[PDB]
Parts: sequence; C-alpha cells; structure tokens
Amino acid sequence: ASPISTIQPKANFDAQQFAGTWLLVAVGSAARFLQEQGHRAEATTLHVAPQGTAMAVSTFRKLDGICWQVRQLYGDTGVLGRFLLQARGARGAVHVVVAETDYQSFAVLYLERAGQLSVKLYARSLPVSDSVLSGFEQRVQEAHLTEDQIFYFPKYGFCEAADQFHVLDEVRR
Amino acid sequence: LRYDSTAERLY
Repeated sequence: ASPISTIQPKANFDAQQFAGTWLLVAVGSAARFLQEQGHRAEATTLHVAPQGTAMAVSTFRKLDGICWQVRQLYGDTGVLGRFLLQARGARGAVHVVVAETDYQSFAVLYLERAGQLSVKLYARSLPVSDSVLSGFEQRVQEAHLTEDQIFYFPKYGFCEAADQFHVLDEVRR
Repeated sequence: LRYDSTAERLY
C-alpha cells in the first residue's frame, strides 16, 4: 500500500512562496538507521528554488565536521504539492508531499519509499511555536509512529554553504 | 557518497 497517497497536499501549493531556506526541526520515522544513530543527527538546512513546475532542492549539513551540500531535484508528478525523487539504480524512489505549511514559519513534509512513510517538520527560523510542535507530533501519531520514533535535530551547527569539494550532485543521472 | 533523505543519512 501507499500511505502517502492518503495524505492531502497543500491546497494550491505555491512553490514561489515555499522557496528559500528551511531549517530541519524533526523527523518522525520507523527507519532503523535513525533508531540506532538518531542521537547522532547533524543540523540540517534545506534550500528550495522553483524550476518550472519542479523544485531544485539543496540540503546543507556537516559530515565528519565538514559542511556538505547535496543537490537534488524534486520532480513534478503532475499533482500540485506532490514531488518525486527518482530512483537511482538499487536506490528506490522517494515520494514527497508538502502537506501543512504557511510558507512563512513552518512546513510539514511527508516522504515515502517502499511504502514506509516518514514525516519532517521544517521552520523558517527558531524557535518553533508550541502549536506547530504539537501539531507535528499529532501528524506523527496519525502516521502510526510512536513518540520513540520522533527525532529532534540540532538547533545549532548549521551550514550556510559548502565549497566545491563538498558538493554531492544527485541530479545528473 | 550517497544521501538517503528518508533517514537524513549521508553514507
């Protein structure tokens, strides 16, 4: 089954207003990696730029103390608010949906691969309102995930940029 | 190097 297909995308999703910088606040997921290495999370930043009906997305975060930039392309699936991170070899495709968001303070995104749903909360800046945090946890519960499957990411140590030697391009096939 | 966005994993 596809849990993400039951998720309603942000009505009349406007990529123009969604563009810019987003700070990753938390992830709700049953992923084994997070359960075992979640307490090792790095401050993560997302930078979005509309590319037609698709969205170019760069993710910034440190690896071994060094700032990296990952370049991806959220492809247009034909449905407003729904995007596709195409599969690459044995790497399965990742479906994405921008659900709740006011474009100006927070965004709730869902990601799905192999039928497993993951939920992410982003914020334009910190601190995040109690209302948004509680709202996000409510969505995590509705996604059949427990409180022990919620991981809050660092609030400091973010990367503003990366040099040419630390840019991972996952756009060019 | 690869990035799994579902688990915020860089490996």
